[PDB]
Amino acid sequence: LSVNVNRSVMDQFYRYKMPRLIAKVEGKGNGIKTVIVNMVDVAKALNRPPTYPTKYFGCELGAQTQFDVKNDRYIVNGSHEANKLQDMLDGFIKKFVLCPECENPETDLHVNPKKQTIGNSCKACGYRGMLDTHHKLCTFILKNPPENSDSGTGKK
Repeated sequence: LSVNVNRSVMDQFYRYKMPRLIAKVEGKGNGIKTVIVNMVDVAKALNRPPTYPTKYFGCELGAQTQFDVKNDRYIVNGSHEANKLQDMLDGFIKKFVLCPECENPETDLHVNPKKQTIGNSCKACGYRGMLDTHHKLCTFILKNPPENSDSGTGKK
């Protein structure tokens, strides 16, 4: 490796982007807190800031959260690396992705606004059924009902 770090840049930047989660460790709070400077950028670029669900994640690291309004910077007690945040958040998705029939092949999930429920289909055995199992991340996502009708296939 005889070039620049390119840690903050490297993609060709032409049309496709990948908002990865970046975590930074600081020496403040009880002696070590995690500060996410990309949580608002990634959340704002795809939706709102997960300041509400920030408490659940803190419960896992034994730490809670911290918010700055005059600063717009939010920190979570405890120091963790970006790769670590994916492991815990990944366990949440594991609750439904690993279905008792398609816990391997990539499956899709379709939520119907008429029945107010999430469907789950796997392209490996036809599974295609319901997505929920129990009070799990399925409800958080179910809060975003899609939009469809009886005709007009095409618009995105």
